[PDB]
Amino acid sequence: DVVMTQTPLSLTVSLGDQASISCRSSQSLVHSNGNAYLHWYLQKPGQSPKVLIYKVSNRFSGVPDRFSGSGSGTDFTLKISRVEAEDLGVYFCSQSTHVPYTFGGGTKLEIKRADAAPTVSIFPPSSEQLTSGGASVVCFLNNFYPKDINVKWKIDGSERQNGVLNSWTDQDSKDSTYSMSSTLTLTKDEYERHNSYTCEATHKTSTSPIVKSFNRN
Amino acid sequence: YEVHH
Amino acid sequence: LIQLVQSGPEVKKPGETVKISCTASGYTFTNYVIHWVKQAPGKGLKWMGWIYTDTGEPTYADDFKGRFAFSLETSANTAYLQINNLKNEDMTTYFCAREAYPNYFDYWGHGTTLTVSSAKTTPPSVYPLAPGSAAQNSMVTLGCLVKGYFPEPVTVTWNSGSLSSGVHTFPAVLQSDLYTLSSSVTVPSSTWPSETVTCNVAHPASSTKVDKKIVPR
Repeated sequence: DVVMTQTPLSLTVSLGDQASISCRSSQSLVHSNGNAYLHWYLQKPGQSPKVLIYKVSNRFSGVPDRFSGSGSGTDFTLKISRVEAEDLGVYFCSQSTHVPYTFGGGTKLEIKRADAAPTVSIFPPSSEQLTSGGASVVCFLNNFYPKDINVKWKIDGSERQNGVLNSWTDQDSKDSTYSMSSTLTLTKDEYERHNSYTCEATHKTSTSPIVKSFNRN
Repeated sequence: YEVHH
Repeated sequence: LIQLVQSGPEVKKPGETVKISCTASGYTFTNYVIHWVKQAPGKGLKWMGWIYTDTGEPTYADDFKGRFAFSLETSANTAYLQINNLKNEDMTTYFCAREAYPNYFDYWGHGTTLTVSSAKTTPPSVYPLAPGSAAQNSMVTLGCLVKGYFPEPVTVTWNSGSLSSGVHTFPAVLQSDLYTLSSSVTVPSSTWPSETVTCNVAHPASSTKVDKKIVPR
């Protein structure tokens, strides 16, 4: 198969700035008819991919002029001038010169926004869950930027690792932030062994952990 | 179709 | 307006057969080639093959020759993908795509998600997430814990759809063959608990709908 290698895997661009994505093919994409059937698609979170550029440099109908493709042979570039928030998601290069048709691995475009500290909320288990013999302690780390964050659970001062499940949102189309949930699931008996439950966030926006805690008692 | 088809 | 529409989410046991549909509207169906594209792991794309809508002749990528079959109902403007003897690795999203005459994909289906699992349909347990009673702030964050369901999806709304600002719902995490997610809503603290906040959870597969008021502890 013709292997399509994209670089970088991710890039962070400020609004109004220019993004540049590289695609290298394992064989020339120059068809016997002299054209290169190298295309660019954008896939937004939860959506199907949509074509931006076909045959190296042709803009699909309704694609803004700030998207431009160039290159020849094995080396191609997509340039996105004047980046806008709704540009975020995963860009794919694809070739159809050769069968099978192939895709690059994707490049994630992240919008740079101002640093935003996570809003941390901790929730004790509900009375309804506890009757079931289960105890889920839920921590939201909401609307933060940049993306990198670390969550730590502490129970009466001791770090807890087992029974923690994390879930991350994609970058938000409206405010360019990320959100994360962290859920510690114990038995009701395990939960009632301890008093003080702490969700600690480590983020660029603070030299100290950003903490929310509660006492069972 | 330009190619294949 | 040209559209490709696909059949709804599928949930199968290993070794079973599934047949997904792709219905085209707004153009002469038999004048364009239909392709099938799999969402590869790490949210890559993988070309499966094409089918000529005028002759019904399919062309498969090597990895899809064994268990995969493309078919047409041209009088219904419909292309089918049949997968036999389902495997765990078949569990992903499948897109159909129309091929433009310059040999790029111009219109895509929204995708069909295929779950491959031995699990039984299980309605979620829906738990309110209210802050620890002891704490007091300008905004308050509330939540809805949607625990132990199968299969995907659930639909989570707040106040029957009337609360949409300041909501996000985390992707489900799969533990012991069951899904769990939480949904976060943020409202002015002056409005809670005076203005009731209700999470609305629908699980189509188990025909369940639950309203859970978030009552202060």
